[PDB]
Amino acid sequence: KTHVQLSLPVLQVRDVLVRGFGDSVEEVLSEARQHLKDGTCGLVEVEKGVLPQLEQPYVFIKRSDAAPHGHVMVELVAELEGIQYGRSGETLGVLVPHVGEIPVAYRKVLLRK
Repeated sequence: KTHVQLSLPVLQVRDVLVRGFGDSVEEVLSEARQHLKDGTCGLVEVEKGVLPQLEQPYVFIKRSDAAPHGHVMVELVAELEGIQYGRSGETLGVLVPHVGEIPVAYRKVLLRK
């Protein structure tokens, strides 16, 4: 399927144990996609002071369209030293590995895979 319905656990930035997916744009996009498939991916909502507490390169989920079955259609865009790899809509949050942190909420997304 070109799209997959996922429910992403929303984590508080201070709870996150593994603060990124790796060391290159290509690795973080690769790892983010694997974790999204394996149900081991969390979402951090971006506000003032969040991104400096996480590790670059960043992986964002961004709105790709204006929402089947409650699921917002999203795609992945990476960022490293202020350059983004991908073009998409508004940021829903930054992806991180999920290793058992308790979420505050769930974000229903339809991921372009």
